[PDB]
Amino acid sequence: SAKADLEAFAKECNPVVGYWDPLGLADLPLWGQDQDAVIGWLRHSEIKHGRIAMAGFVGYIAHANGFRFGGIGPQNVVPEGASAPEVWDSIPFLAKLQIIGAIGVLEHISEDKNFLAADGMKHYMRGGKPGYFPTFSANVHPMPLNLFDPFKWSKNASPEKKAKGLVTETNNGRLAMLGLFGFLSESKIPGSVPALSGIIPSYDGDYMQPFLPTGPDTSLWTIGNLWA
Amino acid sequence: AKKLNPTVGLWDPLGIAETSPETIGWFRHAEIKHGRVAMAAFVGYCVQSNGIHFPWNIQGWQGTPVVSFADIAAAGGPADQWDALSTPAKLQILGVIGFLEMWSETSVVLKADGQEHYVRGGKPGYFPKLSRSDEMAFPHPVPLNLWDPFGFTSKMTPERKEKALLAEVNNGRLAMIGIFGMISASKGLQVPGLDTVGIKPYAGEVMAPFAAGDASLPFVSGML
Amino acid sequence: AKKLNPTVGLWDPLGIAETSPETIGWFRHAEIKHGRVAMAAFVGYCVQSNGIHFPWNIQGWQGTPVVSFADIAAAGGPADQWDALSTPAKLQILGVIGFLEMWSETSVVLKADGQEHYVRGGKPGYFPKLSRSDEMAFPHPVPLNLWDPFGFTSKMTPERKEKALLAEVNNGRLAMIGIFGMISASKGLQVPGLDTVGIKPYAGEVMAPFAAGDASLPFVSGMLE
Ligand code: CLA
Ligand code: CLA
Ligand code: CLA
Ligand SMILES: CCCCCC(=O)OC\C(C=C=C1C(C)(C)C[C@H](OC(C)=O)C[C@@]1(C)O)=C/C=C/C(C)=C/C=C/C=C(C)/C=C/C=C(\C)C(=O)C[C@@]12O[C@]1(C)C[C@@H](O)CC2(C)C
Ligand code: A1ECV
Ligand SMILES: CC(=O)O[C@H]1CC(C)(C)C(=C=C/C(C)=C/C=C/C(C)=C/C=C/C=C(C)/C=C/C=C(\C)C(=O)C[C@@]23O[C@]2(C)C[C@@H](O)CC3(C)C)[C@](C)(O)C1
Ligand SMILES: CC(=O)O[C@H]1CC(C)(C)C(=C=C/C(C)=C/C=C/C(C)=C/C=C/C=C(C)/C=C/C=C(\C)C(=O)C[C@@]23O[C@]2(C)C[C@@H](O)CC3(C)C)[C@](C)(O)C1
Ligand code: KC2
Ligand SMILES: CC1=C(C#C/C(C)=C/C=C/C(C)=C/C=C/C=C(C)/C=C/C=C(C)/C=C/[C@@]23O[C@]2(C)C[C@@H](O)CC3(C)C)C(C)(C)C[C@H](O)C1
Repeated sequence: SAKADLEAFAKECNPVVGYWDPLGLADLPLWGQDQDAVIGWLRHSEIKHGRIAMAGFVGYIAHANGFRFGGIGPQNVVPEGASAPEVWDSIPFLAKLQIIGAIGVLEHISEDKNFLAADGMKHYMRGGKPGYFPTFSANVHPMPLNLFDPFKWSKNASPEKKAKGLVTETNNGRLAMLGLFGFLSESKIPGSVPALSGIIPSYDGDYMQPFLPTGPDTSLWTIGNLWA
Repeated sequence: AKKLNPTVGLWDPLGIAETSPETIGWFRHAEIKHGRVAMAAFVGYCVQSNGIHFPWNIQGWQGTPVVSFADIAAAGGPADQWDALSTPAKLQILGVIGFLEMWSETSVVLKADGQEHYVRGGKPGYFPKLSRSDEMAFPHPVPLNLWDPFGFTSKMTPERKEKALLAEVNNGRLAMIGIFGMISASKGLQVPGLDTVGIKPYAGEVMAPFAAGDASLPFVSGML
Repeated sequence: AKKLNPTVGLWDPLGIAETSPETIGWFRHAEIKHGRVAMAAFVGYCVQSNGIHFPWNIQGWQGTPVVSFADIAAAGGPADQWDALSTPAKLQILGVIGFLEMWSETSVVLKADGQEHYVRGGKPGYFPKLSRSDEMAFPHPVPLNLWDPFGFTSKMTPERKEKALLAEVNNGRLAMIGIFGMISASKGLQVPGLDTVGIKPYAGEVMAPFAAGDASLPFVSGMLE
C-alpha cells in the first residue's frame, strides 16, 4: 500500500522514468518507524523542499531585479541594487530573527496535532496526507483567512484536479530546486551552470549561515519608540 | 541475415558468431549504427571539405565572441572545423546526440511502439518516433521525426524492407571503410586518397579540445 | 467555422486546435477581439496620419490650462499622439475601455441577455446590451448602445449573420496582419514603407509614459527590441 502508492505517484509524475530510487531510501526504516511513516516523511520533505524552492526562485528574481515594497520597512536599509544573495545581508538582524521565527511558527502549526485534528486530519507519518496544511482553526484567537486558499476559490476542485495539481506541484518543485541551486552554485563557483555565466555575481559569505554577515541594529519603529 | 553476398558467406575469424542472442543483437545493432554514422560522416566530411559554408550566423550565434560561420569554415579539414567550434556548441551538439541515444535506448517507449529488446537488440536499427501518446507530452508536439520525416517510406513490403536493410548494412560497410581510408588519407598514409584533403587534427577522437573543467590534459602528444 | 476559404483549410501548425472547448472558445474570442481592435486601430491611425484634428479643447479642457487639440495633433503620427495626451486623459480612456471590457465579460448581464458562458465563451464576440431591466438601474439610461446604436442591423437572417461573422473574421485576420504591418512600417522595417509615416515610439507597447506613482521606469531603452 505504501510502495504501491509510491509507484503510482512516480508513474503519474513521469510515465517514462517511473519509479526512480537508486539510493533505496524508501526501504530504509528511518527511525525504526515502519514503511508508511518513512514514505510519508519523504514525500512531505520533498513537497516542502519544492515549495520553498519555488518561492525562493520567485523571490530571487524579485530581489535581483529590485522590487522594494516602499517606505519605513526593512527595505529602507537594503541598498538599491545589491543582488539577491545580499538582500539577506542588509535587513536588520531582528528582521531575520522574526522571519525565521514566523516560519517556525508556521511549521509548528503545520505539525501540531491540535490543528491537524481540528479539520479531521492525522499526521503524515501517522497516516495523513503529505504536504497538507491545517487551516487555522485551533489558534485561540480567531484567524481571518487560511494559508493554502486565502480567498477559497479552489473549493470547487475535483479530486482528479487536486491529484493533477499535486503532480504538477512535485514536478515544478523538483525543477525549481534544480534552477535555484543553479543560481546558488553560479554565485559561488564560476563555470558550473554554463547559461548563468556572467549574470549572477560572486558572493563571499556563507549561504548556510543565517546570521553570518548579520545586518545592522536599527529601530525602524516610530511613534512611541521606547525601545531606542 | 545469413549472407547477403553468396560468394562471401559468414566471415567470423574472431569467432564472435555463434554466441548468446543478447550478444548477437548487440553486435548487429552496433554494426547497423556504425554504418549509419559512417554514411553521415561521409556526406558531412565531403560537404565540409568541398565547401558549402552556410550563409547564417546573423546575430545571436557568436555575438559576444564575434565569430562568423565563414571564419569557422575557413579552417581546413572538417576535423579542424570541429576542433574550432566553441565549447557550448560542441557540448550542446553532443547533448542533443546523447538525448537521441537515450530515446533510442528507452524501454517504455520501445515497448509502447511495439518493439522489444531495449538493449537495442531484437529489431536492430529502430529509432522510436517522437509523437502521439505518453511520450514528449510536455509541450513540444514534434511535427517531424527522425526517420521518414516526410513519409517517403510510407508503404513498403516486408521483402522490400528486408532488402533495404541489407542495403543499409552493405552500404554502411562500404562507407565505413570509405571514411577511414579518407581520414587516414588526410593523415598521410592510406592507399591513394591525395585529393588535397587539407591537414589533420590530432586523432579526431578527443571530442573536446580547449574546454574547461577537466580539459587541462596535454596528454594528446604521445601514446605513440 | 470550419474553413471560410476552401483553398486554405485548417492552418494550425502550433497544435492549439483539437483542445478543450473552453480553450477553443477563448482562442476564437481572442482572435475576434484582436481582429476588431486591429481594424479599429488601423482606421484611427489612417485618420490621424491624414489629419482629422477636431475643433475642440475649449473652456479648461486640459485641467485649468487650455492646450489646443491641434497642439497635441502637431507631434507626428498616431504614436506621437498617444505620448502627448495628459496622464488623466489616457488613464480615463483606459478606464472606459476597461469598463466596457468588464461589462462585456459580465456573466450576469450576458445570462440576462440570453447568452452562454462568459469570458466570451459560447457565442464569442457578443457585447451585452446596456439597457432594459436589471442593468444600469442607477440613473444613466444609456440611450445609445454598443452594437448597432442606430439600429442598422435590425433584421438579419441567421445565415446572413453567420456569413457576416465569417467575413468579419476574415477581415479581422487581414487587419491583424495590416495594423501590425503599419506599425512595423512606422518603425522602419516591413515592405514598401514610403508614405512618410513619420517616426515611431520606443516599441508602441509602452502605454502611458510620463505618469506618476509607477512610471519611473528607465527600462524602455533596451530588452533588445
Ligand atoms: C531534498 C529533496 C528531495 C526529496 C526529499 C525527494 C524525495 C523523493 N523523491 Mg525526488 N527529486 C528531487 C528532490 C527530492 N526528492 C529532485 C531535485 C529531483 C530532480 C532531479 C527528483 C527526482 C525524482 C524522481 C525522478 C523520482 C523521485 C522520487 C522520490 C521519492 C522516492 C525516492 C527517494 O528515496 O528519494 C530520492 C533520493 C534522495 C532525495 C536522496 C537524498 C539526497 C542525497 C543524500 C544527497 C546527494 C547530493 C549530491 C550532490 C547529488 C549529486 C547529483 C548527481 C551528481 C547524481 C522520495 C519521496 C521517486 C518518485 O517519484 O516517488 C514518488 C522518483 O521516481 N525523485
Ligand atoms: C523563499 C522565501 C523568501 C525569503 C526568505 C524572502 C526574504 C526577503 N524578502 Mg521576499 N519574496 C519572496 C520570498 C522570500 N523572500 C517571494 C516568493 C516574493 C514574491 C511575492 C517576494 C517578494 C518580496 C518583495 C516584493 C520584497 C521582499 C523583501 C524581502 C526581504 C525583507 C523581508 C520582507 O519584508 O519580506 C517580505 C516578503 C514577502 C511578504 C513575500 C514572501 C512570502 C511568501 C514566500 C510568498 C507569499 C505570496 C505573496 C506575498 C502573495 C501576495 C498577495 C498578492 C495579491 C500580491 C527579505 C530578504 C523586501 C525587500 O527588502 O526587498 C529587497 C521587499 O520589498 N520580498
Ligand atoms: C526555528 C524555526 C524552525 C523550526 C522549529 C522548524 C521545524 C522543522 N522543519 Mg523547518 N525551516 C525553517 C525553520 C524552522 N523549521 C526555515 C526558516 C526554513 C527555510 C525556509 C525551513 C525549511 C525546512 C525544510 C526544507 C524542511 C524543514 C523540516 C522541518 C521539520 C524537521 C526538521 C528537523 O528534524 O531538523 C532538525 C534540525 C536541527 C536540530 C538543526 C537546527 C539548527 C541548529 C540549531 C543550528 C545551531 C548550530 C550552530 C553551530 C550553533 C551556534 C552557536 C554555537 C556556536 C554555540 C520540523 C517540523 C523538514 C520537514 O518537515 O520534512 C518532513 C524539511 O524537509 N524545514
Ligand atoms: C502596526 C501594525 C503593523 C505592524 C507591522 C510591523 O511592525 O512590521 C512589518 C514590516 C515592516 C514594517 C513596518 C511598517 C509596517 C512599514 C511601518 C511601521 O512603522 C511604525 C508604526 O513605526 C512599523 C515597521 C517599521 O515595523 C515588515 C513585514 C515583513 C514581513 C511580514 C515579511 C514576511 C516575509 C515572509 C517570508 C520571508 C516567507 C518565507 C517563507 C515561508 C514562510 C514558507 O515558505 C512557508 C512554507 O514552507 C512552509 C514553512 C511549509 C509549507 O508546507 C508551506 C510554505 C511553503 C508556505
Ligand atoms: C461622464 C462624463 C465624464 C466626466 C464627469 C469625466 C471627467 C473628466 C473631467 C472633469 C475632464 C476635464 C478636466 C479639466 O480639463 O478640467 C475630463 C477629460 C477627459 N476624459 Mg473623463 N472621459 C473620457 C476620457 C477623457 C479624456 C480624453 C478627457 C480630457 O481630455 C479631459 C481632460 O481631463 O483633459 C486633460 C472619455 C473617453 C473615453 C469619456 C466618455 O464620455 O466616453 C465614453 C469621459 C467622460 C467623463 N469624464 N474627464
Ligand atoms: C545549464 C542550462 O543551460 O540550463 C539552465 C536552464 C534554465 C531554465 C535557464 C535555468 C533555470 C531556472 C529554472 C529551472 C527555474 C525553474 C523555476 C520554477 C519551476 C519555478 C516554479 C514556480 C512555481 C510557482 C511559483 C507556483 C505557483 C503556484 C500557484 C500560483 C498556485 O498554487 C495556484 C494554483 O495551484 C492551484 C492552488 C491549483 C490550480 O488551480 C492551479 C493554480 C496555479 C491556480 C538554469 C538554472 O539556468 C539552468
Ligand atoms: C537572431 C538570433 O539571435 O537567433 C539566432 C539563433 C541561433 C541558432 C543562435 C543562430 C545560429 C546559428 C545556428 C544555425 C546554430 C545551430 C547549429 C546547429 C543546429 C547544428 C546542428 C548540428 C547537428 C548535428 C551535429 C547532429 C548530429 C547527429 C549525429 C552525428 C547522429 O548520427 C545522430 C544519430 O541519430 C542518428 C542519425 C542515427 C541514430 O541511430 C544514432 C545517432 C543518435 C547517433 C542564429 C543564426 O544566429 C540566429
Ligand atoms: C509557496 C508555497 C507553494 C507553492 C509554490 C505551491 C505550488 C503549487 C502548484 C504549482 C506548481 C500547484 C499546481 C499546487 C497545487 C496544490 N497545492 Mg500547492 N503550493 C504551495 C503551498 C501549498 C500548501 C501549503 C498546500 C498546497 C496544497 C495544494 C493542493 C491541494 C491538494 C489537495 O487538497 O489534495 C494542490 C492541488 C495543499 C495540500 O493539501 O497539499 C497536499 C496545501 O496544504 N500547496 N501547488
Ligand atoms: C569527426 C568528424 C566527423 C566524424 C565522424 C565520425 C563520428 C566518424 C565515425 C566513423 C566510424 C563510425 C568508423 C567506424 C569504424 C569501424 C570499423 C572500422 C569496424 C571494423 C571492424 C572490422 C573491420 C572487422 C573486420 C573483420 O576483419 C576481421 C576481424 C576478420 C575478417 O576476416 C572478417 C571481418 C570483416 C569481420 C565528420 C562527420 C566526418 C566530419 C567532422 O567535421 C569531423
